[PDB]
Amino acid sequence: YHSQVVGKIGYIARCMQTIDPENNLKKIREDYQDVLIWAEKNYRFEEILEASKSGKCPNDLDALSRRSLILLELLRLVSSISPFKMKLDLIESQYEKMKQHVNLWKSDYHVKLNQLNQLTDYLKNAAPTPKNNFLRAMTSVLQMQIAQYGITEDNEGINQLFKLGLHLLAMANEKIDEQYHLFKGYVKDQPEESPFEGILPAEDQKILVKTMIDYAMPKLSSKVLQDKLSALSSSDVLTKTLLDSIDRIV
Amino acid sequence: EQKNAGGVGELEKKAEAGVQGELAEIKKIAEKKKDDVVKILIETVIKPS
Amino acid sequence: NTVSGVNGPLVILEKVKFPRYNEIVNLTLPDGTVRQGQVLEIRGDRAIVQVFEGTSGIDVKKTTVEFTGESLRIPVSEDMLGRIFDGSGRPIDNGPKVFAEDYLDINGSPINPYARIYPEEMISTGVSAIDTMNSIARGQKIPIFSASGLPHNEIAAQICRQAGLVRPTKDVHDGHEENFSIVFAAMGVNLETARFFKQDFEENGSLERTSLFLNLANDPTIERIITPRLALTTAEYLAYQTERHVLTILTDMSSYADALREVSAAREEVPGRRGYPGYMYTDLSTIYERAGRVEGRNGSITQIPILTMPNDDITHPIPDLTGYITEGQIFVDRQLHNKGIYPPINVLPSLSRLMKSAIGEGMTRKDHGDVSNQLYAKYAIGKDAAAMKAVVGEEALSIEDKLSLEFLEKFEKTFITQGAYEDRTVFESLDQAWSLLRIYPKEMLNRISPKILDEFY
Amino acid sequence: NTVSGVNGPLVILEKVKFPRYNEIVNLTLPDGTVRQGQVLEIRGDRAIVQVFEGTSGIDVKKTTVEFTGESLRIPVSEDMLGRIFDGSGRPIDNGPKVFAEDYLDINGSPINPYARIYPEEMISTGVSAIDTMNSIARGQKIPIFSASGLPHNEIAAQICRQAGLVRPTKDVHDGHEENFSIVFAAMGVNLETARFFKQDFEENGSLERTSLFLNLANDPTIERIITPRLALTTAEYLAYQTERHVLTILTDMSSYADALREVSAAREEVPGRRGYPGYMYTDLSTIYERAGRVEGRNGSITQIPILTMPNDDITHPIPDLTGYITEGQIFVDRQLHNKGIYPPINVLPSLSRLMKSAIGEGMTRKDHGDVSNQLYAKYAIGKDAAAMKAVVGEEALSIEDKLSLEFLEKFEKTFITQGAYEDRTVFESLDQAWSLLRIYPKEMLNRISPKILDEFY
Amino acid sequence: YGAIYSVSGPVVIAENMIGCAMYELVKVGHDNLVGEVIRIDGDKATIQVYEETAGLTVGDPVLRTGKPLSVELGPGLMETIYDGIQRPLKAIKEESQSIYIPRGIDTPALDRTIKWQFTPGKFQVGDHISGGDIYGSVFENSLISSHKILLPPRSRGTITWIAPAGEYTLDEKILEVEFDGKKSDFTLYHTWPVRVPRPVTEKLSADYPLLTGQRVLDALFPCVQGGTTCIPGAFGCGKTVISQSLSKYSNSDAIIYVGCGERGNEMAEVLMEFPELYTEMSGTKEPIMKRTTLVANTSNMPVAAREASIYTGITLAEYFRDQGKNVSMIADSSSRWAEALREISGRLGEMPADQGFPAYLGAKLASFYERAGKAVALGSPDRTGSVSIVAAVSPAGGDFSDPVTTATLGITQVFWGLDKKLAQRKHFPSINTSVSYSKYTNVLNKFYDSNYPEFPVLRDRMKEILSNAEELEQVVQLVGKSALSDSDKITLDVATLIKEDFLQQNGYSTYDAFCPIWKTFDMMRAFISYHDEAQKAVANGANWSKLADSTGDVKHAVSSSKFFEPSRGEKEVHGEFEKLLSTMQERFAESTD
Amino acid sequence: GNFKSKLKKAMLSQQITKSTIANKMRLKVLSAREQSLDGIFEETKEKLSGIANNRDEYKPILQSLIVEALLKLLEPKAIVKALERDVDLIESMKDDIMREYGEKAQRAPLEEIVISNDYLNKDLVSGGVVVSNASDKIEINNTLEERLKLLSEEALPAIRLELYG
Repeated sequence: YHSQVVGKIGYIARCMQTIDPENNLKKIREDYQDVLIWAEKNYRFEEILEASKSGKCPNDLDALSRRSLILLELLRLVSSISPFKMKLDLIESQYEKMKQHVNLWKSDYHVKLNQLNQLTDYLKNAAPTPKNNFLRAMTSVLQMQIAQYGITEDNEGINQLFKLGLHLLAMANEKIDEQYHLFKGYVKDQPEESPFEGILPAEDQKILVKTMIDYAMPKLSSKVLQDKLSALSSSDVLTKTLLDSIDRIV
Repeated sequence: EQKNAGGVGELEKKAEAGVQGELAEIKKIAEKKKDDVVKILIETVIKPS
Repeated sequence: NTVSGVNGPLVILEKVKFPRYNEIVNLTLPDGTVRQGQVLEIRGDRAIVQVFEGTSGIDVKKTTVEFTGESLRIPVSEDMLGRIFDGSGRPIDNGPKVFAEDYLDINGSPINPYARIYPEEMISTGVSAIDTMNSIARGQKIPIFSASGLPHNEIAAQICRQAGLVRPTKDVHDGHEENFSIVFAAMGVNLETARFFKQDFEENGSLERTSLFLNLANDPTIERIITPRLALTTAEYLAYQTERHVLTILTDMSSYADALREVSAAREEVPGRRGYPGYMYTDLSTIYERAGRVEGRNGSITQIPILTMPNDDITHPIPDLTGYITEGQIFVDRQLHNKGIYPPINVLPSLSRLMKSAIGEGMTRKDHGDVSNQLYAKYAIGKDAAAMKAVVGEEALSIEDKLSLEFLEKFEKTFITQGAYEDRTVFESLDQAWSLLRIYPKEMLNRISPKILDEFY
Repeated sequence: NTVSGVNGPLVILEKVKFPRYNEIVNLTLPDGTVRQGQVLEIRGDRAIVQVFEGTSGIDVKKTTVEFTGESLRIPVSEDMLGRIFDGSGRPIDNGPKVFAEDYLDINGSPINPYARIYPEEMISTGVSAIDTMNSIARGQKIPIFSASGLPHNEIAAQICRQAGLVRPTKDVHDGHEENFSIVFAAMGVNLETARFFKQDFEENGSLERTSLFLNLANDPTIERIITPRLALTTAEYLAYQTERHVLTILTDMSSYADALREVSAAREEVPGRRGYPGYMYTDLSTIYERAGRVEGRNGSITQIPILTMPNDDITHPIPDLTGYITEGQIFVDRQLHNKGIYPPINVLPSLSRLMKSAIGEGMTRKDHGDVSNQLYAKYAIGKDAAAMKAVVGEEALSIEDKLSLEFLEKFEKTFITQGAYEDRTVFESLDQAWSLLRIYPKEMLNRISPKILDEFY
Repeated sequence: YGAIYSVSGPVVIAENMIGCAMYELVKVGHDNLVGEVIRIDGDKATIQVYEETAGLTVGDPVLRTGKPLSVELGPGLMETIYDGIQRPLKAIKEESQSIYIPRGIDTPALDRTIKWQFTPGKFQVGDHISGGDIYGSVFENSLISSHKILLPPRSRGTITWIAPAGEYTLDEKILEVEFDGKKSDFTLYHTWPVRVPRPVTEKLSADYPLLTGQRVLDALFPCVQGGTTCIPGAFGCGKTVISQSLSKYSNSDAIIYVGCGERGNEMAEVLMEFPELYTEMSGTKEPIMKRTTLVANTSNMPVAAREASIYTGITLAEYFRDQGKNVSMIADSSSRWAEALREISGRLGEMPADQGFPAYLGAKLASFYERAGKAVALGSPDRTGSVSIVAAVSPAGGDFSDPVTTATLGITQVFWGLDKKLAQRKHFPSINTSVSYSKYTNVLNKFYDSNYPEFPVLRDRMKEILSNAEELEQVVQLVGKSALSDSDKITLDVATLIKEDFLQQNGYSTYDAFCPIWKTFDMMRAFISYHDEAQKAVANGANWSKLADSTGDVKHAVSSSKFFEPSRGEKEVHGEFEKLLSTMQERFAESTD
Repeated sequence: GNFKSKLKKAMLSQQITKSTIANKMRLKVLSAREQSLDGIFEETKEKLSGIANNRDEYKPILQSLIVEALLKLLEPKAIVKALERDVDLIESMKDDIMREYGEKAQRAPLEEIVISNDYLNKDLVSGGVVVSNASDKIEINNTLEERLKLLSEEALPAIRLELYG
């Protein structure tokens, strides 16, 4: 009883101190001053348990579990958007929007961050492959768009990138034609020319263009088409004109 | 729908202000006769029964 | 201080004979958890008591014993509404205490207040078919008979949640001129059903007028069987001391019957036929003895027990013993609930033996008695016309079987069909039944007066 | 040491608990005759032992006891096949002894020869309807259920001889990949049926490779239940040691359950449901525990229990308790034997949940399990149309009732019609069963796939 | 200390036992057999052993270890099959030479030779800890790495010693916690009582649906992850195929399979069938065995392991739910556990009150259903967890008058039907529309409104048509076929295709590995649109043979649409559902005109 | 048809929030009454500690409490556990406790008072003594904190009717 409240207050103070290490978010730390005040002072655990058992401190497991779930969702959303950095006012607006929500554990915002963290968690331990590279680029663009747009505003690119990442993650290891066709179809329907400059490495765009040129190269039979396909596979950008020129040449 | 978006959070301020006058009259009557129940509790605790 | 042994749910401890019967005892174990219980029997340096929390995990020569010195009683007060409690009179919200002002016994009758007045002044609880055709009043009891084919716990939670909203519309009609309260008792329910019923009752705005008693299915049978005694004593103390109409809902009777059948596994008493005990009439009579009109009737203590049959057989004494003491019975059909109607109650087998005494002038409708008989005759003629319509066919069906068949299908989805968060009174149910009965001609309507039939067609 | 008391057929001796539980004891009476017994239950300063040789001759204080110091174990060897033994392991002609070379327990718990593998080798019993609808593999404990008023022992011995006679044709089909062994256990059987089963086993060519255990109704109840553990231990030791498919027949199970029910009527034990002992499931589970494929993928012990219905109902404690532990069932019908169908076996209430695992490509057909689903629905529809045609009349039947009534009479007199010594293969039973199904069109069968049904239709 | 007072059957009594609890385990006799004292009477305690004793004498020494009997909680549970008492049958199969529970041998539930990669969390030296807090993590398999090593419940203190990341065994210390003085050392394995349930912070509402793969089961009642559901049995009608196909067809993060009273062949076939089969999560190297926990308890074994198998499975499901993952618990059957409790009560000598069963079997059976459910995970991290309680009921007496089904029917919240006549006709898994109930449909309708599912609207009309089809078939078979309307014939014709497409499963359909919610919800829209189009066409003026001949290929395509997969056209909807909506207007317009 | 359902949803949400505030007000009032009772019990325990701190005036009250525990134990030999400063007062007043116990009960006086080696402190109880049976069969806590806590359940109705009547 009191040990779960003391451990939840210590984990809430550790999550609050790990959320903002610069002290620039007075709105997020202002609401947790009653729990962070007892954690910011050097005191014993028996004094916090005796103070919580005597009605002199916060002892609500439901309110501490809801505030610890909202702070764990904000810290998980801020930690899941690495290596990109979110805005200072966007964290306070997302914390204020998540604090005013009726159910944060039953909405799609927690499942979107759970699937976004599960995509990078599954892609980190996995070996380097084409579906892991396309899912890594889609997770990087979904992390940049998710960090730029927050989790309080709907977007078709986040739902389409999350649905394409879940569909690519649900596929087996013998479906490279559907992953290459889904990555080429999703990359061809994008409004931007190339969503990899400044967010992805330089070798990843040449590895993806070399993977698409190597995938479309086995269907050709002429020397001019193999020379143009082999000459177009030395670009460090994944543009739609290279995919349209590769599809028109094949 | 705008009225059902600003009322969340105001139920505690509207519920705390509604019982503000009851806590002063209950605290005054509870603090007035504290010695009459503490003396009876100490007298009943100090006697065998 | 010296536990002899444990056999089943009852623990056999060795203590002195100074403690009385039904006295509270505190068992201190060496693990660090203190559990309270009630002494089931006292003898010459030997007794068997049932622990409220757990039945195993205590030492035989290392635990400690202590007597509180007070009998088993729950404090009754007017601040019991708006909070969640347990089956032993302990709040689970982690907030303030009970703070009661009177000592009321829970294992027996304190004064046994039962007035000798007839049943009258009927009030509705949110059921159109239940309050219309077999509407009971203060003093009379009507049980609900269900089976293992419908949400009887959700029907009891919807019936308890539907109460309290008919008091404002019924107050203008001279049906309720006092404070109304509800008694909610849960035995053998889950946390999802109790949290869904508490959130559903709190969403409608009826949590501040009813009491919440949640009993888990992992507790002793003494707390589950003693859980309705606190609700009956709270409803009798609130109805007698406050002069207000309180309705008591006890669900489920199958968990209390299984808990009573599981008891007596180490005593001289043996169970009767069908595996149940032979003293179920005294157990149901003990719960029925703390409900009804008190001496000096200003309020009412209504008892609406919900019983769910686990096998749907008529060879058990649970529905016959419960229905024999009451006056009337309500049945639920699985075919009506399978279609999508809520609640799927049937008015064909259900009948009220004290329906004319509960209705009168000034607290009920005048044509509600003839409208229920005309709706029951139209429902029986619609069932006979619907059964004969399949054998006779579509091109050879009679006009009376098609007109009654349309009134049965329209009345089954209109009168019995209600909302989960909507409260329909008996006046709106009579006006809704008048629209379904308006399709028949005036010559084919002879179960009402001509003035009431001409005024309300 | 000394006889303390006697209650019924069991003798309770008073002595120190020097010997272990289940160990053989030596009782000496003052008449010039010695007897041996085993302690069925151990207690403090007392022991309950059952004498194998008779039940008369006990003394109050003129007898002596001696502890052997060894537990009850039966010596099993590879040369015990081709000898006559008793329920306690002694001959009745003074010829061949035990000749054991290994030590085995009487319960089979210390060995555990059941490897992690399901039954794959389908063993054909020589019946197209038995192996077709409820065909089991090697290691399945599915017994044959019977009823009173019919010769189930002649059908069980005819199916046992038909399995061994059908095993040579099934050996080339990959149905059996080892030798064939027979285990004959008698418990409450007549001498004419035991001599007829021994004459059928000698006529089948398994007299020199099987073990014969004789147990009559006048012997002790501990010897009849002790004989099936020794027969299952010898069949499990031979099937595990030699890698041969051994078939054990345990008849009758009603005498073994009646011995366990009679053993509980001489002590202080709480009885279960239907006036039977509560520990009959643990004793019945030990006999069914010795069953399954041996470790190595080359041997397995098959048990076929013969249970006769005393009340003609499957809701009894003995048939329901033994049938609940076993998988599947095969019930005989007295109307089939009275009509002239030999052997009479019903297919409506007999269904096995492991027929798909025992079946397989290369030793059977693919549509054999698919045809049984349509044949079961056609057999139930033929019984429903036959009962509706006799009950209501010939003016209330439908178009499917005539084809189902003709298919039930043709299938009941065509598939179940055969001799007592003619082998029936699975391909001939599927070809003869597929011809009886062609009585209706292709738009009335839905218990099979259209691809596999169109290839064999 | 203690002496053997009496030994009868698989239970041994020991007298001269003072100071022992009602859950402490001790060794009986000189063979060192595993056992636990469940009950006690005076100075003699009744201890049920998990092995069949046949060579133990009265008067042997019985020494209690001084702690309760439970199972170990740590890494290494997946990819292995154990017994009901937490005993590894894999090491006992090669070492003891027996695949079943041995006698006189002892084996730990967690091997001390297997090593795993342990990594510490964000905690440091000086931070407070509580029961169920996330102290570290260990990679148990190659598919899921959410097996976080947590502390035991009812503990608290500060982290004095913190181990670094690396590879270590289960016997090596990695953390130490002491609140008031040096309490004890911590390791990878944790001790917890099997009879005591795992505590939680708070309960949560059941609003997450779980698809087991059965279209008739999910179509008849809404299955959710965190609810209670029962399965009716008939002493074998294909219930093991629904449990094995439901466990293999499930796509949960955890799998809890515990056999209570099985014969043993279905546990070996289900254990051997798990490595050859593939899962829907892209697993490899035994993905079906590494993703589920195997508990094998047979009827030939002792009743102590069969009674403690449900407690070990509920404790493993409570540990998996406390870990932060949703697990599905599959148990079959409860009639063998109730028969084992009645055998322990009849063998011990307790007077029963359930017509042959024990009086305490109802509270123990009802208390097991309250432990499962969805709620918040215990510990300072506050993770999300869930536990689905799926326990199949078996016959222990009459058809519905049994005490296990009667006592289990009250505590459950979801109930499914079972046709006795249709079960023998080779039509399993069958359900009854008249005998069924569910309380999570109202809470599931709110999330279904956000997901835009039409499953309950077609399920209510399918339950009404299936309810009217039994009355029309019974009235037609009883009264005789001489006259009838086209509405009853169209309702029976729609109920025949709906019962053929939804009732026929486990050997009657080509695609049964995965069942999406959009395919099941869109599949009933064709039958409900065909029945409503036939009833609307017959109501507006039309012949029955003109409408039945007007349908044509739509009835055969709607009945044969269950064999096709939903991977055609789109990723969740097939092309037959989109083409059937356009062809239904032409067939309804051509049938009416 | 959609706008009516949206208006019904908002009308349900406002009725949920009004019931939430209507429960929060009574929760605050119950928290205030529980705080007043929790202050009155702390004042009664604070007066009980200072009243228990004087052995000269607490000697006849401890003798009457020991006679009240001896009137409920009904044993001639019991172990009395008390504080370090209360064992010397009971040891010099055991004959007065036996003579006073003999004049208030029909049974004979106690043979001897067993002075236990367990000395209670002020951080666990507010005074008094613990009288238990010598055969290990029952335990009766006769302390000031246990007597005030057990007496508070029966004195709570007069305090509730006198304070919040």
